[PDB]
Amino acid sequence: MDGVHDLAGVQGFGKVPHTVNADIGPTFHAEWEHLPYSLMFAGVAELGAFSVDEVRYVVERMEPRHYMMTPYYERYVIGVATLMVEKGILTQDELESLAGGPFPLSRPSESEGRPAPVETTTFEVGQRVRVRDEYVPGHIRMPAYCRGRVGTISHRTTEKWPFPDAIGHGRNDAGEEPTYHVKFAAEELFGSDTDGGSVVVDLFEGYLEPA
Amino acid sequence: ENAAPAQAPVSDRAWALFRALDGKGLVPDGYVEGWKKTFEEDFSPRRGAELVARAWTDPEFRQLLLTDGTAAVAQYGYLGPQGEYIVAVEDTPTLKNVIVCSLCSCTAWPILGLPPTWYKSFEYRARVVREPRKVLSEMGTEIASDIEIRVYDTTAETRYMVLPQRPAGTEGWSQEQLQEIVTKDCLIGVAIPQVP
Ligand SMILES: [Fe+3]
Ligand SMILES: [Mg+2]
Repeated sequence: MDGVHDLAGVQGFGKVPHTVNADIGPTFHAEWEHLPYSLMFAGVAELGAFSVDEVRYVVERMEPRHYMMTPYYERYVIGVATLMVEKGILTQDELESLAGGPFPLSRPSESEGRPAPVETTTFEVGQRVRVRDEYVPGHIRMPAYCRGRVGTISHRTTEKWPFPDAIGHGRNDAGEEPTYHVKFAAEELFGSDTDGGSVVVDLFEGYLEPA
Repeated sequence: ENAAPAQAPVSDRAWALFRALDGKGLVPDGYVEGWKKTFEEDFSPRRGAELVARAWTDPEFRQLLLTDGTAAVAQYGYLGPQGEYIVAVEDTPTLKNVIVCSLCSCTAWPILGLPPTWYKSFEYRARVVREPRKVLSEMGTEIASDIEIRVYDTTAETRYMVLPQRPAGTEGWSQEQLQEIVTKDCLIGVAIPQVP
């Protein structure tokens, strides 16, 4: 999904609000802030109602201005509430009654997702690969800066996981794939307009093709 | 135009979500409290610091951590949520590694702790992939021109930690002494361990 959450490479932001080893304060800065992650795990592991991938996607589905002005932990409150309503566990009406006021949710999905690709290749360390030049309107774990770009395999995972573009939509056809650490030269991604060296992206097999 | 939607106070919304689920019996007793404790007390950059100090004084462990990080971490019992497949990436005199999650916040929680607010910021998520030298400089870390900076974007299930170089002036230190100078920011890769 080419949403505003795909921030790598966007220009115009200011300084990162941190200098090295500065105080970051406590783990939680408000008494509610452990609820989004804790209720995410309740949903995943206790209720079996959704996957972690479905939480990443429902946060991607926040209305774009809403995403941009919402603090991190609040995005996951909104997202987990949204999934509880979509999965039929809660209603928006009861959330708003309990909350004492409006509780707008993420927007409905505009894609049914897609299955794990049937045709893929097992790549070896050292091989040159290109990120498939594909556009996916639902969930995908490919930041747009690397779409179509060429890099080198530095690692093939020794484990496999369900394809995000499928399990992030709750589908039954996510299969399992390894991922690859793909090393790109900075110049490949951003031409002259970078001060970096290399960028390694951890890409599912189904996002890659031989260069 | 472009105005924010009307919303109840975020604490009221977050507790409403809790109460709606808990009142239907869907949240076990002490469940969210249990997680709060895990997040605050168990998941911790002091674990990653312990791993680095061991690697710095034990070549064989260093090799294990760099080739099978998961197995290395498991010897300490530090595998966990958002830290089940671990890769440690080694800094060298010509390479500085830095970790981000440009798409959200992905972090090796059990050995780095939950990410700090700055790592989840839009500034860091947008900028460090494209201009990591300037970002680190602004953050107080100068990386010379003939050192390659390598940014790992955490886009799948691999969960990373940086193995920084061991600074001179620590020869013969104990693992306790070494662990003390390995901070959270050293493990993310934005800082270099400092010797008094
Ligand atoms: Fe993330
Ligand atoms: Mg985009």
